[PDB]
Parts: sequence; C-alpha cells; structure tokens
Amino acid sequence: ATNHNLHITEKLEVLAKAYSVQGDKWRALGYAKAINALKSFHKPVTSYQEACSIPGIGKRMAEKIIEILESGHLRKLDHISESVPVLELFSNIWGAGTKTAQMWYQQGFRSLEDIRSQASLTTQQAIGLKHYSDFLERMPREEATEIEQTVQKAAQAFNSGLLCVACGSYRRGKATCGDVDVLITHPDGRSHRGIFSRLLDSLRQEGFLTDDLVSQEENGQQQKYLGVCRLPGPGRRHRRLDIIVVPYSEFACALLYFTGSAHFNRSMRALAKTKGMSLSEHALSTAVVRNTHGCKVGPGRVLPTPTEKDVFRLLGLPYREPAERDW
DNA sequence: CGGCAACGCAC
DNA sequence: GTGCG
DNA sequence: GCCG
Ligand code: NA
Ligand code: NA
Ligand code: NA
Repeated sequence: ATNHNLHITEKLEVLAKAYSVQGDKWRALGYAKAINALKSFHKPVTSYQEACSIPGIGKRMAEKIIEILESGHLRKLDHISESVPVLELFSNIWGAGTKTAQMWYQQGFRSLEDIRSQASLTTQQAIGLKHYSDFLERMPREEATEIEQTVQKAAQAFNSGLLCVACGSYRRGKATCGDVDVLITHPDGRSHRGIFSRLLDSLRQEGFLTDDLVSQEENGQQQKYLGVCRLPGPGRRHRRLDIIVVPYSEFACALLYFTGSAHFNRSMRALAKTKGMSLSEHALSTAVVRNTHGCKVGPGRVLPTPTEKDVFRLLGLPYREPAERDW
C-alpha cells in the first residue's frame, strides 16, 4: 500500500523516535500507531476533520498532521534535544535502555569508543557492545532459516518427534529479520522436558552459541534462552537467537505470542479484555477472580486452545495468517 | 485521569 | 526495587 | 500520544 502522506509521516517518525529514546515509551507508542494509520490511508490527508476521523489520530496528532501539510514543516522538530542522536546510539546496545543511555550521556560519553573505554557495563551490555554492528543489521530471512535448521537438527537428535518453529518477523514472512526465535515443543505433551539444557550444551559444544545473554529463564513451564549464535563458515556474522521450549498444551498461545508483532499482541490482549478474558504466552484464560478492591485473588481458568485458530475462534475473531499480523 | 500486559533475570 | 527486552 |  503506497504511502500518500510520506512528507508527513517522515517528520512524525523523527519526533516519535525522539520521545522513544528519552524514555517516554507511551507517548512514542501513540505516535507509532498514528503513523501506521497515515501510511495506509487511501489519499493524502486534506483536512483536520478528516485526520481526526482516522482511528488512532486525535486532536493533538491531527494538529501536527495539518501543520506539516499546510506549512511543509513541523516546528516541534526544531526544539529536539541535540542529545537524541547519541541517546539512540547508546540505546542501540543490547542491554542498554533509555536510563542507561541517559546516565552515560550525563557522564559526557558521546561515542561507542567512549563507552568501550570509560563506561561501566553489565555482562549483557558488554556482549551487546562488542556485537553492536552485527546486531543492528537485519539478516536475510535465508540466514534465519539456516539458524532455525541448526537448532532443529540439534534438538531432533535428542527426540525426532520434537516440533521446532522459527517465529518473530521470520514467521510473519519478512525478507529480513532482526533476530531468530525458535519455539520448540513435542506433540505427546511430555517429551519436551529435559531437552532445553542438553540442547544448549550440544549447540555450545558445536561452537554455534558464542555468548549467553540469559542462559535460562523459567516462566511457568516454559524455558527460554536468550543468546548469540554464528553459523559456521567465513564471513558469517553473529546474530541474536532465542530458544523457547514449551509444553504442547501452551504451543498455540506461545506461537502467537512469539510470532507477534508487538502491536498485534497488544490488540489481541485488549480484545480479549473486552470479552472478559486474558491472553498471554501461556494461554487464553477467563478473567481472574477479583475482590471488593478489584485485586487478583484467583486465576481465571485456562480455555484449551490446540491451535492458533482455536484462540481466534474463542475470541470471536476471523483467523489471521502470520503475514497479516504486523498490526 | 488512568490504562496501554505481565514477567524473569541481572544488579 | 530499578532497568531491560 | 490515543481511548474510554
Ligand atoms: Na521532544
Ligand atoms: Na538497547
Ligand atoms: Na497522561
């Protein structure tokens, strides 16, 4: 879908990025949703009233949209802190968010070399810094495929019945991916247990995993690994890789969650909410039991969902293919 | 005005 | 408990 | 920022 409001959305993206790097995530979110709507509008926006009519665009956003449209500029841009470029630079380091970026900036740091030479770094941040360039690039989906096949080969050697699927943007069909998230499970509902640890060991022994950001995270019955991998061969770059092992009964909800996108997951959680349910990476459940003070006193009950279609069905929604889940 | 999800891990 | 993804 |  052609963007008939490019000059507009271009200036709005710069402002949104400013808010995002300085910590105002909620304000940045609002901009991102409004920007999406603009890029996909059938024609160049021509009036404030019309702008206001689009879902996601309120008075404030319409006010800026019309300003750019009629004046060609957005004055709010000329008042952006000069620090934004550096705050984005620092926040591009895996493990370093806005607060850390802010702190380093207040210490006078301005470049990556400054960081490497004078900044205090967590273990995760040091790995993120040393792979700065590799991690900022989006890999061709062809490489993500090789990464997924590598994990799957190691996994299936332990149990040929395991089901492995790369999620994230890869599953949504994008030509390039910022990372690879391999979701692993077993149809018999129990054989996924005792795989996670030895799978990581096997991949580590074979030289595929090069650094661990979080060797193991236990979220209910789900086990997650966050790390760094590199395919064999000269010229290969280091890439971000997550491996998640889950019980079959939660496979559909895990698939949906890790496939995303982050915006799609938000709309689905909100929608589940309007229907007295909650949707997480674990399951689709009925609303939690609350007391006189609207406080969690008892978990809602899990509504079994064998496949993603079941989740949409129970939510009264038409099924949506992964490629259609950017928003 | 408050919600926009909730959570685990590193520190 | 803060920060991060 | 947007929305109820
Ligand atoms: Na600003
Ligand atoms: Na970061
Ligand atoms: Na507010």
